[PDB]
Formats: sequence, structure tokens, C-alpha cells
Amino acid sequence: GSSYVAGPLEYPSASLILKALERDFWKEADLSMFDLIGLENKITRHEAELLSKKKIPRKLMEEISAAAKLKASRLFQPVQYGQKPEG
Amino acid sequence: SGAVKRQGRCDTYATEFDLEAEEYVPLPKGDVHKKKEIIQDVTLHDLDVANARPQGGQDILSMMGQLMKPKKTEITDKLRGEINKVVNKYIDQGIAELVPGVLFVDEVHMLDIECFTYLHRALESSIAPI
Amino acid sequence: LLAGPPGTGKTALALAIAQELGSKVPFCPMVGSEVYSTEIKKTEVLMENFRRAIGLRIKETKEVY
Amino acid sequence: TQRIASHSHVKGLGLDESGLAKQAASGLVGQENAREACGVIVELIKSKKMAGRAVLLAGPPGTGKTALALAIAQELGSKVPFCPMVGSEVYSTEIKKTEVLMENFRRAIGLRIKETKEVYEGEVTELTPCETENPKTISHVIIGLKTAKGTKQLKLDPSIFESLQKERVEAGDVIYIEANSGAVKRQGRCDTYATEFDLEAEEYVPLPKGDVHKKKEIIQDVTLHDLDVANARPQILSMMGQLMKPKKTEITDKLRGEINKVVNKYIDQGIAELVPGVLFVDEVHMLDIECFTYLHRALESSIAPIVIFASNRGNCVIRGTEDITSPHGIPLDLLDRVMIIRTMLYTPQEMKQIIKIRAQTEGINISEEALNHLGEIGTKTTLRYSVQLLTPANLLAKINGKDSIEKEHVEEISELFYDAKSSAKILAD
Amino acid sequence: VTRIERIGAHSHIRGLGLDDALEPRQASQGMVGQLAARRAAGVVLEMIREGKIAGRAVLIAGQPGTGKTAIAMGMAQALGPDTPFTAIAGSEIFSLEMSKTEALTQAFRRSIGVRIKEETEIIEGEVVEIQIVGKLTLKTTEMETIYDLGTKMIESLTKDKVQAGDVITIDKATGKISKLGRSFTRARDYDAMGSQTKFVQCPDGELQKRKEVVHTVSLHEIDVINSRTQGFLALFSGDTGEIKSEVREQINAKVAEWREEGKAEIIPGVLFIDEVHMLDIESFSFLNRALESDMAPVLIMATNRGITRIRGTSYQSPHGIPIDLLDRLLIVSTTPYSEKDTKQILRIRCEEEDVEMSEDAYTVLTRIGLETSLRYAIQLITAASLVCRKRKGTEVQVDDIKRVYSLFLDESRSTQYMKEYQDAFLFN
Amino acid sequence: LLKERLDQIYLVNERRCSQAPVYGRDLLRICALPSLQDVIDRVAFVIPPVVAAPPSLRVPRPPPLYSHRMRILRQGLREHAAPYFQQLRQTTAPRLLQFPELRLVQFDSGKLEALAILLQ
Amino acid sequence: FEEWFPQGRPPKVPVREVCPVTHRPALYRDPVTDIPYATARAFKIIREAYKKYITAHG
Ligand SMILES: Nc1ncnc2c1ncn2[C@@H]1O[C@H](COP(=O)(O)OP(=O)(O)OP(O)(O)=S)[C@@H](O)[C@H]1O
Ligand SMILES: Nc1ncnc2c1ncn2[C@@H]1O[C@H](COP(=O)(O)OP(=O)(O)OP(O)(O)=S)[C@@H](O)[C@H]1O
Ligand SMILES: Nc1ncnc2c1ncn2[C@@H]1O[C@H](COP(=O)(O)OP(=O)(O)OP(O)(O)=S)[C@@H](O)[C@H]1O
Ligand SMILES: [Mg+2]
Ligand SMILES: [Mg+2]
Ligand SMILES: [Mg+2]
Repeated sequence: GSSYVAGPLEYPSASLILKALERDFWKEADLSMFDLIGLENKITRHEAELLSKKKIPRKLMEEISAAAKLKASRLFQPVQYGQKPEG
Repeated sequence: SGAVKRQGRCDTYATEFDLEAEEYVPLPKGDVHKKKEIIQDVTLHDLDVANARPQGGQDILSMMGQLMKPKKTEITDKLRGEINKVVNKYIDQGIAELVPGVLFVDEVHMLDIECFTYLHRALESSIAPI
Repeated sequence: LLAGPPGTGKTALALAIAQELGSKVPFCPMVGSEVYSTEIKKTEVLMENFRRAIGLRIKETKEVY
Repeated sequence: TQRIASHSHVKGLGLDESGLAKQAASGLVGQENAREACGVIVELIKSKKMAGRAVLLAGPPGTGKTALALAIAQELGSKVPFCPMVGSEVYSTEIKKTEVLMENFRRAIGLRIKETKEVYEGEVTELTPCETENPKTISHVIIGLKTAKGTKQLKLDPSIFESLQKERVEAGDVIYIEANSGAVKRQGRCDTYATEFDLEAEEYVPLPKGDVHKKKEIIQDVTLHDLDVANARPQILSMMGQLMKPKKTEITDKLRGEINKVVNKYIDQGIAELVPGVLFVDEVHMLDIECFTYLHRALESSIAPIVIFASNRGNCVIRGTEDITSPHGIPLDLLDRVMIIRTMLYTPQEMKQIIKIRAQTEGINISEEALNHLGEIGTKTTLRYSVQLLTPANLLAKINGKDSIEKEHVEEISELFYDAKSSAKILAD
Repeated sequence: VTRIERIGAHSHIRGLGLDDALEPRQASQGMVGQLAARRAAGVVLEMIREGKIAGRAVLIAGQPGTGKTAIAMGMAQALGPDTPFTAIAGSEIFSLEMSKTEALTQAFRRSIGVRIKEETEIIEGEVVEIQIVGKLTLKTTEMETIYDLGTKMIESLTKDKVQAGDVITIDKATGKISKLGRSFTRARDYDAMGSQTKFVQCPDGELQKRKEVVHTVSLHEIDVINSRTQGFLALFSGDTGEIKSEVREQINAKVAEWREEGKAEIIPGVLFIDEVHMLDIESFSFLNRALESDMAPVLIMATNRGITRIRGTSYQSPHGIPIDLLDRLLIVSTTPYSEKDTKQILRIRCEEEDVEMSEDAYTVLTRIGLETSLRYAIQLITAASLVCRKRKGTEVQVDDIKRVYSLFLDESRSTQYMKEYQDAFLFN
Repeated sequence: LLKERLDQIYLVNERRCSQAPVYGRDLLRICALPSLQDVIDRVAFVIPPVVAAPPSLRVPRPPPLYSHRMRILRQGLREHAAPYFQQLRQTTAPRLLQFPELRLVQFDSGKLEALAILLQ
Repeated sequence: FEEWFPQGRPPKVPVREVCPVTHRPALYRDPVTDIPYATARAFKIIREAYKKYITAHG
């Protein structure tokens, strides 16, 4: 015993029906400035505070517009016991 | 935003093949760099429903969210408060302008006592329209 | 509240107000019976309609290459 | 805990060894007969013999019915599951009322699970296989484990070689091996090899303290409702289920019977011990006729908890009926299944004692004449009202730089705030 | 510029207008008269600030227009924004998404703030070099260091595509990487930039800083986050459904443990339910037990009904509230305004609405308010202001108030004219 | 014209850094709390009377944007399904066929029953 | 066999490095001179010393 299998009900329509709600990009603003929920997977409140604090001001933008493996003993003298290290 | 849209093939190549399933669009007429000051009008409800549910996400749960049955939901007072704050910030910056309008409720006799009793608080709010 | 008998121009006067305001100023028409959504509570319908009546004109310069 | 609620002073039924009620003890005053009957109910609960026994606390408003139920809860301790409900909660939008009732019945049956695990944990110090001639063949794999206490060598079955490489165990890894299954689990590099210069988080763990071989006892408290919910919907189908809203479901009796079978098997095996407890239904007159009728069948189950009802409605029409009045809003058929404990009105002296105990619990210094004035206010008005005056009068006193409430503070607060009867008087005029 | 918040019915109220001794001052912070009610509300505000006693309920009862909502707004303004003040209308609990008891439970738990402190150890710096074993070099304006990389750390660095010049934060407690942005330089300028690109200064101070952060949430938010895998979405959409009692009990116990450990603070707030007589007998019965908790907020209610039918029953009770719930609350009564209080309320509304009015205009408008209603006179303030502006005047005169009185009717005159033509209206 | 470019960069960057999330990741992280199969296969036999593929919306000149959006939707769904594809396939494919159980090949004739007895 | 059972020598206990400037438990190591240090002042002193030493050496 097996099911009947019908062909799909083809549904004709005009192309314009799918072009509805499509607005030209010269009338769409960057509404993402009001997007709130999208920030939950991106940033954090402390990270937001850091970003606000460390944003580059305009003046810095305008201004914008040897390794070797040494040893501590090689550079700095050891310190006698009971003495404050000074460098 | 860095968004890239490929709006077809140049019509100068319409004869590169005799039969291709492609969309030919003419070469742009103006300069390569285009500047336009524009305006768009939105309602606060549009921002509310935009932030009601994530959209445009490439993650599988967002793709299923695109697939699922669209339902109205009881948007929270907290989301509305946050949207009010953001709109206020951008009004201060100067890139948005509030345009308060009118809500017309014809045949208002059809509201029940509960709707009227809520409309007391709704009208007494400082964000309500006329 | 526009009050009076049937056919005394209440709806006509409201639409005249809408015409005098212009297209930029939002004008959300609704009927009292549209609160009985089967999906959301009546106060949510009213709040949605309250929010629709506040518009926000957002101004930007698009730059495109 | 720290914040003070309307019953935060109720510490239990003030009963002696003989079961008689003291005049004022454990935060309760008066209600001696009702407190003694509640004590007999506590003995019934602790006997664990009976199922579905019902008791109705009945009496005027503000006679301590809820206080007596929370006193039973204090007497039974935190081990016995005590499930508070109000009758308004049955009217859910996700599930039918009788399912809410059955779910709250199963919340009041506790089960205590006892797990005894034997584990060999330590930092890995050697993994030398023991070669042999077969009667390269290995007959054992020797693992050396180090803890702060000492070191032990284990002579494990050679088949554990698969799990060692699956877990990618190497020297310097903290691992644990369970005695029963013999499968190894790896839990990171020993932190003695961590430097401050390398960056990893999950892959380091401190060297275990204690002996290398450990016997752990794990005791978990669950309800039968917890088992019901767990077996009804275990946690790509999971992706869709977690994206969609996880509504309450009408759990079938089949699942409840299966879980009864599993719990009886655990109790036979000694792993678990049942702790049947109490379902408290306040404002039970908010239940409708369908709920009361269902409760007929629910209380006759051999699995049911002991249920405590409270009502104050007097001769009132039963919700969901028309014109069927009942002695408590509770149909006579259900009233035939409950033992009734009456609660009685307080004398002025008992009210003064309650007011004093409330002032003590709220941390309020009250003068003698202020106490007398507030008592007489409570003999007018209500007890609840006079108690509610304590903290605003204390605040008014603190404003005036007085460390104790004086009568003038009570008078002024009484002039500011009015009761239900005085407000009905204002409304009538 | 027109901000989102404009002149509403209570914009003029900026507190209860009380002194340190809670004595009600006439004409302070926008509040006029209602001395006894304002003093009682000040006592309630002190109770709310103290926080020690849970579930205290107060009913502000009085005639329509007697400033009940005004007193609620003054309490909300005087109470700091730090302490929650959840204001709903009685009709907000009738939802298709949840039972009345669930809506009341969520309203209660929105009104308790919990403030959770956390200390973290993070490494934040600018990426100098990355070498795939692996090595990473980070720097600040004061330091430079090089780290060795583990398997999961190099995997995270590759997957996030951390490139030299980025500013990243890596948390040692969890080993996760977050890219705060890329440092701007002369070689990194482009003709277009991606959406995710954010330019940022090189971090200051030491690389491995110790943080102290405090998050302010509410018990309802903790509930909703723990409702389901992506529960925090419901904090926007509101599709919370009915949260299970297990989750609420577990959260209550966890917050108790946090407070015992000193990690969290509990800030009990206020749930104002205006127009509370829309609740039904089931909602009132639920509230009778909801207020006996230690996590109950201070409950404030307002109604204007007299001896009216309780919703959901055929019984009549004062304020439409059963006497079971009235015994659990204190009642603050408002009083109808005098001529002086009416005139001073009108003056404060003129000052907020920015309307200049002649003294004769004040007299006539006060007589109108006494004869018809306070709200009608307040509405006529701005109506007459508009009419005066249309006349090219700068001060509202009696003729402008007469004009707007002739344009806009009140309840009494509209009802009388409706009765005159009652044959034409429907279903009298 | 570099001044205008710097102005554009600064404005966009200031807009992007200005907004904090409502809740954030750390908040959510810190607020988070810590047998019939044999009997089922013997009973799964109902086949649907009719099966049909979903209706196909037919248009001339399908829009480039609509087609591109559908293509990227399908690509994303198939990319996410690939690690779990056999699970999706087995947990969605319908039961269309119903063969008579081989036990009936004995049952249909008594000769085969007696032969079963004799051969056993 | 040797693939499945490698006889790995136990890892060496690390050097508990110390800052040569202040003698505190080392938290960092300078990428250029490969010398550990514990504070920003130590880093500044170390880099001044390194520049002086590289000038003296060549
Ligand atoms: N003053 C008017 N000038 C021109 N057309 C009018 C005027 N008043 C009413 N109409 C028209 O006559 C009809 C009257 O309908 P409405 O203006 O809707 O009256 P109404 O009071 O709204 O009736 P109800 O209460 O909605 S049944 C409409 O077609 C109007 O457009
Ligand atoms: N005997 C008592 N000793 C001490 N405190 C009491 C006593 N009786 C009542 N109380 C307290 O006084 C208040 C009134 O008692 P309740 O238990 O609330 O009365 P009730 O019988 O529950 O009233 P209803 O029927 O629910 S309106 C509560 O704060 C109790 O803790
Ligand atoms: N004492 C007052 N001081 C300042 N403004 C007041 C005062 N009393 C009333 N108002 C204002 O006058 C109006 C009174 O309306 P409400 O405050 O809503 O009165 P109400 O008691 O809430 O009456 P109901 O019950 O809501 S109909 C509002 O615009 C108030 O802001
Ligand atoms: Mg009309
Ligand atoms: Mg009670
Ligand atoms: Mg009001």
C-alpha cells in the first residue's frame, strides 16, 4: 500500500507582486542607529564605556593625516640580601 | 556601511554570449562618488517592532526566526523606554526630528470599560499623541 | 471628542483635520473594534496605535560609490 | 530572610511536649485549640503513613489561618516540601486547571536521592604499559597519580588504553577514573606547570587535595513534579524547541505511572528515600466547581500529599455554579473529605500581644501608652490595620528625633491613614 | 527642539514638595494643596526608601480630579530613578499571553531591583604581532609584553581574525577574546570602511587590569533570562509566557545566597496600579497572598469608585475592592480643591504650558474650573493660548477664554445639548 | 578633500561608539543559574492517503533582489544543516510506503506453517 | 605501539621568574629584551637600560 503523490499546485503571479515593499536605497536611511537588540551579540556595557572613553578625537586623526634574547643578569646587577632593589 | 550590492551585469556585455540567464543593467550615468542628503519618515512603532525581534542575523536561530510564523507581541515598557532614550539622543545630535501626529479612533463606543480605563493613563502620558 | 448624530460630518471633519495637517504629520485611523486582536491584548493594540501616531524624520547624507 | 514580611515573626506552633498550646510562644498568641489541631496535623505529616488527608482552616479574616499554615511549615522543617498555592493560580492560560492542581500535588511529594561514587583522581605521573607474553601484548597499564596527600600506582585493565588516548591524557594532567565504569575523564593540566606568560583558562586546574582515591556521597533533593517535567520534555528538535516558547504541557497519567515505578525501584534499591509533604491552598474559595470535583478524585489517591485549605468566605455562592451557595464557598461533598479547624477572633489582650511581637520583629521601640492606644485602635478597626501603623509611626518618630514611638505619633499617623470601615463611611457620606 | 517627552498632564509635578520634616508646603515642586495626602505620601516614600518591610500596600482614594495620579507622579519623581517604580493600569493584567496571576507576578518582580557586583581580571591591549605553538605581542602606551599561546587561544585568535593593529580584550577567567576596534593610522585609511570597523585609541595603563563592575537588573529580568535558552529576547518582545515556579524559587534562593555572600544588593521599589478597580476578584485574591512575601514591593493603588460592584462577582464593596485586601492596606484620602488651590494649579499649568494670562482671565477660568471641572480649565488654558496667538496677541484675555468656552463643551453642556436632540442619537 | 573624509569618518565612528546594549553579555552570563523504541517501530504503520510537494509560486521575470535573498537564505540554511543533515533527514522524512510483513508469507499458507515446524 | 603508548618524560616545573627591577613575581616579559618585569616603571627602566647598553655595545 502506498500514498497517492500529487504534483505541486503551481501558483502563477506577476513579478511586480514580489517587487512590492522594495524601496529605492535613496529613501532608506541607516536606521541601524536605533537598532538595540543587535548590540547584545556584539558589545558589552563595560566595553561600551571603554569605547566611549577611548574614541579618537578629530585632532589626533589630523595629526595622523630590535629584539634580542638578553638575560636579567646581563643588564641588572643582583641585589644584596636585606636591601631594597633599585635597578 | 560598506554594504555591497551587485545590481546586474553591464549592458555593454549583452552580446558577450547569445544565451545567458543574466540581468543586464545599464552603466551608471553620473559620477562614481554620489552624495545625497535624504530624509526618511518612521514611526516610533517601527523602531519598537524592529527591536522586538532580531532580524538579518546569519545564525541558524535567526534564520529559523525568519522562517517562523509572524506574530504580534506585547512589546515591553523597557524596550519602549530605551528606544525613547536613543531617539532623544539623536534628536539632540540634530540628525532626527520628532513629528508628533494624530490618532483617530472612530466609533469609540466599541471600546470596553478596560480600554477606556487604560486610555486614562495612556492620554495622561507625556509621550502620547493628540 | 467629536460628538453628534449619524451623518453630521464627524469623520469628514477628522479627515479635514488630516488634510490640513499634511502628509508629513502622521494620522493613524483606527476603529474601536480593532482592539479585539486574537494575538495581543487590547491595551497593547491601543499602545501600538499611540506609538504609530508619533513620527520621526531621520536625516542623512548617503555616500555611495 | 532579611526583609520583614507579614508572617516573619511566625517561628512555629508554640506547643509543649504534651501537645498543649502555650498561651504565647514561638510568635503565636491564642488560637490554642487551632494550634493544637495544627500540631496533630504536623504529627500526621511526620508519620508519612497517610496520603491525601485534607484539613480546612476556617474562620474570620485576620484569625491567623495563613499564620497557622506557615507555622506548620516551620514545624516540619526545610526537609519536608511545603508547596504554597493560592486558588487564583489554577486559572492558567497554558494548561487546564486540573493539570495545575495535579502539578501542585506532585510538587508536595519530595524524593531524596543518594549517590555514592568511587573515584581515583590525581595528576598523571606515568603511563607505562606492562608487556607480557601472550599465553607486543600488554596485560596492564600502570598509571601513577599524585595528590597533595601522596602518590598511588594503579594496575588498570589494558582496555583503558582507548580512553586514555581518547582523553589525550599525558604526564602532568589531572584526571579522574571512576571505579564502576573504568572510563577516564581529563580535567586539565596541573597548575604547577602554568606560567603567567602563557594564556589558557579551561585547561588548568589546581592539584587535588586529599587522598588519591576518594569515595563521594552526593545527595540531591527533587520533587515528583521535577521528575515529571524532566521526563516529559528532555533538554535539531532541541534547537526548534529552545527557539520556540516552552509552554507547560498536560502531562499524561502514563508518565506519572512510569515515574512512580522508577521511584519505587529507587526506593527498593536504597538509592532514594521519599519525603511526602504538604500542599497549602490559600483562598481556596477561588477554586471553581470543576476544581472542587477534581479534588474529590485527587484527594482519594494513595499517592496524594496532605493538603491544607484555607477559606474565610462564609456562606457564599460557589464559583462556576449559579446560585449554589455553600458553607465556605466549598461544596458539601468536598467538605465531607476535610477535617475542619476553626479559628476564632482575638481579645484586646491577644491583639496587644500580637502588636508587641510585631513591633519587636520590626525593630520598633513602642512606649506603654502608645501600645495601649494602638491596641484600642486595633479593637476598633482591625488588628491588621493597627499592626500596619507601627512602621509609619516609627518613621514619624525618627523625624521628630525620638528613638521610641510616643502616643502622639500614633495619633498623627492614625489621622493620616484610614481603614476600610472609615473609608466606607466617607464613601457613604 | 521637540524631544520625545513633551508637556503632559503631570509635566509640572517635580516631587511631593515636602520639607525634611515631611510637612507639606503649599505650592512646592508643582504640588498645590492636598496637604494631608502629600504628608501621608511622604511617609510612604520614607518607607519605600528604608526598604526594610516588604509588601506594604497603600490605597489613594478620592473623587475624580483630586490629584491621586498627581500624588503618584510626585512620589515617582521624588523617588530616585535608581529605585524601581513600576506604574501600570489595572487593565494591563488581562493578557492573552499569560494568566492574571502571572502578569501580577511579573509586575511585582519588575519592582524589585537587584544590583550585582562583579570583579574580573582582563588583559586589554593593542596587537603588535601574532605568530602561528604560537606567540602574541600586546602593548599599551606604558607597556609591551609577549605571551605564549595555547591551542584554544590560537584557535580563538584565528577565528576572530585578530590582525596586527587591533585592540582586543581577553578575559583570563574564561579565555574569550573581544575586539574593541582597530587603531587608526596613516596606512590604515580607506575610501570605504566596513560596518564593524571602529577606530579607537591604544589602551592606557597596564595590560592586566583588575575590574570592578556593578550590574543593575530586576528579579523579572533574571526570571526571563532563565526561562529558556534565548530568554533575554522576551525582555523585548514580552513573549515570556508563564515562567515556572521552579525558576522563580531557584532565583529567589540564588539572590539570597548572593546577598549573603555580599555580591548582590536588593533595592525594593514600588508597584503603582492606577485604576485598580479593573482588577477582578481572582486578581485581588492573588494579591492577598502576593503581599505576604519578603520579596514583595511596596504596593500603591489609586481608585475613584465608591461602593461599587467587584469585577468578577455580584457583590458590592468599597472602592470595588474586597474587604480582605482592604484590611491589608492603608488608605490616603484626597480632598476637593478650594478656589485658591484651583487658581494656583491653573497658574502652575500656565507656567508650564508657557501661557501668559491676565488676572481677569485667571478669575474667569477659575470660576469655570470650579463650576465644571479642573481638567476642562487646564485644557482651556492651551486652547485660549492658541486662540490668542491666532489673534496676534501676547497675553490671553477673557474674550479668548469666552471664545474657547464657546468652541469646546464640557460634560455637562454636551450632555444637555445631546438631551435636547436625543431623538437623533442611538440607543439612549 | 581629506578634511571631508576625516569629518565623515569621525561622525560615523562617534555614532558607532555611542550606544551601549540594553543588557549585554556579562549581565546574561552572571544572571544564569547553574525506552519504547522497540515497541514504537512495531506500531508505526499509518501512511498518509495523499502526498504533495509544496505549491510553487510562479512568476515571469523574478526580481533580482528576491532571487538573491532566497538564494542566500537557502545557502545559509544548508550550511547550518550540514553538520546535522542526517538527523534532519531522519527526523523529517515522512512514512510513505507500507509492505506486508514477512511474517505473513508464512501465515498465508498452512503448508509453510507445517514446513516451519518440521524445519525447526 | 609507541604511537599509542608514548613514554613521555614528565614536564619540567617552570622557573618562577622574578622582576629584576622590583623583585616581585613576574607578570610580563618584554618582547624586545625578553626580560620579565612586574610594573610599568620597571618597563621604562628596563628599556632605558637596554637603549644605553645597545649604545655602549654598538
Ligand atoms: N459638512 C459636510 N460637507 C460635505 N460633506 C459632508 C459634510 N458632513 C458630512 N458629509 C458627508 O456626508 C456623509 C456623512 O458621513 P460622516 O461624515 O461619516 O458623518 P458621521 O457623523 O461620521 O456618521 P457616523 O456617526 O460615522 S454613522 C459622508 O459621506 C461625508 O463625506
Ligand atoms: N495568633 C497569632 N499570633 C501571632 N500573629 C498572628 C496570629 N494570628 C494572626 N497573626 C498575624 O496577623 C496577621 C493576620 O493573620 P492571617 O494569617 O493573615 O489571617 P488569615 O486568617 O489568613 O486572614 P485571611 O482569611 O487570609 S483574609 C498576619 O500578619 C499574621 O502573621
Ligand atoms: N495638587 C495638585 N497639584 C498640581 N497639579 C494637580 C493637583 N491635583 C491635580 N492636579 C492636576 O490636575 C489633574 C488632575 O487629574 P488626576 O491627578 O488624574 O486626578 P485623579 O485623582 O487621578 O482623578 P482620576 O481618578 O484619575 S479621574 C492632572 O492634570 C493633575 O496633574
Ligand atoms: Mg463617522
Ligand atoms: Mg490568609
Ligand atoms: Mg488619574
